Amino acid sequence: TYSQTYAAWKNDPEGFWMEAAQAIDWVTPPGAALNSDNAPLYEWFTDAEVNTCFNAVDRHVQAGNGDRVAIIHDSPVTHTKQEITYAELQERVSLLAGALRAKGIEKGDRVLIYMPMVPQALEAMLACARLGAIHSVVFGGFAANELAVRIDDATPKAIIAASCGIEPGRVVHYKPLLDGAIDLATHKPDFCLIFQREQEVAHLEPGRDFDWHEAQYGVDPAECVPVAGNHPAYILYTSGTTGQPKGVLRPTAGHLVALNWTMKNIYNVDPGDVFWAASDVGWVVGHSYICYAPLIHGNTTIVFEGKPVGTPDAGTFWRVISEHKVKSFFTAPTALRAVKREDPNGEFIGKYDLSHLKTVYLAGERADPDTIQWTMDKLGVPVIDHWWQTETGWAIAANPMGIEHLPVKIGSPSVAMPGYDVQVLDEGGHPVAPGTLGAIAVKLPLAPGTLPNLWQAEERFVKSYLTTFPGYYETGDAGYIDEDGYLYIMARTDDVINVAGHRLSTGAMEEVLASHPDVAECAVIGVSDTLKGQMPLGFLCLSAGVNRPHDEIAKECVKLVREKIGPVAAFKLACVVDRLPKTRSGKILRGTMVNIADGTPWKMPATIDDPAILDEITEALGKLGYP
Ligand SMILES: CC(C)(COP(=O)(O)OP(=O)(O)OC[C@H]1O[C@@H](n2cnc3c(N)ncnc32)[C@H](O)[C@@H]1OP(=O)(O)O)[C@@H](O)C(=O)NCCC(=O)NCCS
Ligand SMILES: Nc1ncnc2c1ncn2[C@@H]1O[C@H](COP(=O)(O)O)[C@@H](O)[C@H]1O
Repeated sequence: TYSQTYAAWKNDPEGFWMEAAQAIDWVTPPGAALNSDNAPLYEWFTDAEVNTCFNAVDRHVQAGNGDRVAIIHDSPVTHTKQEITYAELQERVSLLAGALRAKGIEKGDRVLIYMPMVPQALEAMLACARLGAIHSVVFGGFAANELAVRIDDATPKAIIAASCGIEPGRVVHYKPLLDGAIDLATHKPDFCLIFQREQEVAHLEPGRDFDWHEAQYGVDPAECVPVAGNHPAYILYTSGTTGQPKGVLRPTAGHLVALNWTMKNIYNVDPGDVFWAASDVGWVVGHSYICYAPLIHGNTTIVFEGKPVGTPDAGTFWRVISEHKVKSFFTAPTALRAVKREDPNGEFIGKYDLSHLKTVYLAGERADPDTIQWTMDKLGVPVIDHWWQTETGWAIAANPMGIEHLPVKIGSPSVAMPGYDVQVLDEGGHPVAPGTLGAIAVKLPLAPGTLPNLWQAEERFVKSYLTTFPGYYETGDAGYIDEDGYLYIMARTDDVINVAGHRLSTGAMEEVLASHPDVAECAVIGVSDTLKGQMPLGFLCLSAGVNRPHDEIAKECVKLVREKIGPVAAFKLACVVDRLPKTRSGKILRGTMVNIADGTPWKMPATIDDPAILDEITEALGKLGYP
């Protein structure tokens, strides 16, 4: 039972994690789990030696499963289906690693990856892991400036990219965006590796850019390089301002142990089953559950290049699941809301044999009751909300379907996973009564596989995560826990919003808006949206002496966010106001504007400069349709 599992962890955490560590093939096995020598900066399995690519690929070939399918590429936007076995994947990754080594990549070097959803993206991640290089994958929906920030922070020796990708009605110009990002960056890579795609080919800068295939001619395959248990597996940037980059570090050994454990115990698949997360390699869901966890565990994983609707229609999810015999499906609530908007009766579902589909999982944003119940009703399988974040790399709260299918409380991601002692704390740092809203914190040490630190930013790591609640990790989410231990995730406690499942910094957006020549100051809030959960909304205050029309400035701002942050920011609603409501210390009362926009309750702020400002704000919101 799950109570037995969780109590077994509480009563003997070392024994629990050392046993889970037995599933990993070590070069040097760890002698213990927790390393508390640098508390409160805890680390796990630091004395191990291991290689991630060996456990995700080679080992399965050596076990006789070389002909098992490792990766299925299903790209409706290029009408392409490709299957790659574990033996084929071993050949591709070891030769690609050899090419990276021949051009100077060494253990510890960073390699940025800027690619759409193609199997070559996983091969690049795994090749870096094979060399002990440290990859950093950047979502292809980010703009050249955002890619430049990353280049500067991570100082990669190389960047791997594809020529293009396909979005509905638009080709994404990866290589031109990379070119502009490299020009913007102060740090310059030694070389780039460019995977050409026929939909829009790329220009190579001579001496810098090399063709993916040609660079592999005549190279020897590289071996799996042994790295320390606490060697970084990758750097994954999450929501932030250009001044305060948050490069989440993933430690190699805890990552292997924890992700492997989740595949049966949470996602209820056995080795050889087919698993599909409809996410992107640019996100942690794509790191953990497109690339690493299924391959570590010996599953088939699906790399899907398309959309829940429009590539070609709302049946695509069911066609993919049916055709490839998916057993567990992992997606985001926004994607299913799009499907049921187009196909409310689930007519596409009856067209396909879904008899292999056993469980659906949701994460990345609030899983609303309508979406849960529709999906349960139309698929007749359990639908499992579960909560986690870039920092943890795997579930904090879940329904542990491979251990015990617990009763689902619709609206809740269920219960704390082993390794997470989850508590709701008040302003004063004290646990509150069940059902009381507060900040969700996790008692240190955070579970194996979670971040030990931020890339070259230890001070920012301590401040943002370990300081508000000493002895705890501050998740950044607020919510409550009921009397049975079921979690409910409410809002972020910081500037972050979740748009269509995507974690975005509103502060990043304000910094961009604040650089428009005519804007004196601004505020970006996240308003409620039925389809996408939240949407960003901007308020603009012009400088003195601005005559220009208001909507024309608003357009240049919408366009500046798209150019500086990227299309993924989904920033379409900007408006112009005389002034912003502030407290005595000058803080902008963003929380009050949100409640006004959402038509939710609020109390007039107690230290607001001029209350009449909120009437002006209310008029600006009504012009945009809110509420
Ligand atoms: C919202 C949804 C219906 C897609 O529709 P959408 O119009 O693309 O909505 P988004 O907010 O994602 O897209 C915003 C913009 O970024 C672009 N975008 C999305 N993904 C992109 C990508 N991989 N590369 C480049 N641009 C991308 C879109 O084209 C869009 O551009 P537009 O303004 O010119 O139309 C939904 O399927 C979705 O995005 N789910 C989450 C995706 C995911 O990977 N989630 C992981 C969480 S578990
Ligand atoms: N199951 C969930 N329910 C509600 N919010 C979630 C859930 N999963 C993830 N999130 C939100 O998304 C954040 C993680 O984003 P990311 O780091 O990009 O994966 C969390 O901190 C939450 O704010």
